[PDB]
Amino acid sequence: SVPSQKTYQGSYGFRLGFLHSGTAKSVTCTYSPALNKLFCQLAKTCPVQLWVDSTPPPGTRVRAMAIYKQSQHMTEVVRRCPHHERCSDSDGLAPPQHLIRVEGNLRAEYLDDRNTFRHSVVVPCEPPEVGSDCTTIHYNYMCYSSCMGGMNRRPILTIITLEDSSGNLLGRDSFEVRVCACPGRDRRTEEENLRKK
Ligand SMILES: O=C(O)c1cc(I)c(-n2cc(F)c(F)c2)c(I)c1O
Ligand SMILES: [Zn+2]
Repeated sequence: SVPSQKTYQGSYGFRLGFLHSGTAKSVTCTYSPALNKLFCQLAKTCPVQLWVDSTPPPGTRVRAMAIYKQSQHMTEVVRRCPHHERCSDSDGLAPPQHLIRVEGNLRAEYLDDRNTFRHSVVVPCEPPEVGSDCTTIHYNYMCYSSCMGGMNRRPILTIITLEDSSGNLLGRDSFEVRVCACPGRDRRTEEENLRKK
């Protein structure tokens, strides 16, 4: 089984947005539009904006899930490596095996799928604060892309789904993720490789 990654705005015009954080050596999270790829440091805040054209019903939720990007690995569950799943860095809510956490939301729920064994984290949709035009979720990625015995240098993508109260699909978007020590340099490197190619 493999979750769909097809971009789908749906009835509410759902799509993601990312800040413009630049590529300085010191940056902890930065998004490349040209690569549709987020680069971030281990366990650091990753702001992801949610945008809609119209308001979804009460009880709508937003779920995040990681899959391997390469087809020959896509059936493998993305999980934390043998070291990080045992490092007792729990926040009291996320299971220690889950790669993706939501930061600072006590309503986050973590799912181990009973049939696929895949991990996901889902939060209730809330309207923007007064004066804002979108809602931001803060994610953390809890292993490096390079972690031996886990991602092991394989690229992943995060799939963000808008769901109704039963879990039915209302919208979908996605982005590649690299968790690395120097997101600014790696974004510059990969963007240059893309330009030369
Ligand atoms: O303008 C509004 O009234 C409005 C209401 C909602 I509920 C959301 N919303 C929150 C999410 F997590 C999500 F996926 C969509 C947004 I973004 C809005 O702009
Ligand atoms: Zn790890």
